[PDB]
Amino acid sequence: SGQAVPSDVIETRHVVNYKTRSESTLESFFGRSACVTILEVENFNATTDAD
Amino acid sequence: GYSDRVRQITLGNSTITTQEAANAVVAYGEWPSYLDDKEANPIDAPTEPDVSSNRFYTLDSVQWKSTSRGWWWKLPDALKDMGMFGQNMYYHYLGRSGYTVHVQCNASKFHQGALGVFAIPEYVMACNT
Ligand SMILES: [Ca+2]
Ligand SMILES: [Ca+2]
Ligand code: NA
Repeated sequence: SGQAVPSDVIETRHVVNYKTRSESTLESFFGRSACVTILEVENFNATTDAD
Repeated sequence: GYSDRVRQITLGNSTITTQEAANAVVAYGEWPSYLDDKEANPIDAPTEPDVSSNRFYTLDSVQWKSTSRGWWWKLPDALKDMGMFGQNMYYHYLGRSGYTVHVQCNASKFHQGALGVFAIPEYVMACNT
């Protein structure tokens, strides 16, 4: 892939970057309970095979 | 010899004198300064126009009458058409600035009146509908 960064092609000031990629680690990306299905069940006096 | 009433301010090619001042305010006790590397955001090398733009610009005067209710300006809006400051402002997406504001109103020892002069951060005003 292309590798160049801004300092390679413009005049840049110094900027200290304190920001982190914490929320895009795999654990962070997947760290959610997600609904994967909805099941149905009932309780009544069933008199047919279907019921 | 030196006095709270007598002051000179020089910025760039411009100087103000006053002989009837009342000290000076430094808002929130903090003098303006350039943006430190540890607080910076855009990464391009900034333009710092220095004396071309950091100088006294005098606005059109207004008239105080017994019936006047007051005046407002916004900043940097009030200076948007002022020399090289205006040019640097409009040629760039981003800008920051501090200010020395000098409000001038002389009269005589027989006149009376008092003006409140306020610098208000984020001076959001009501609409008229
Ligand atoms: Ca460079
Ligand atoms: Ca410069
Ligand atoms: Na860093």
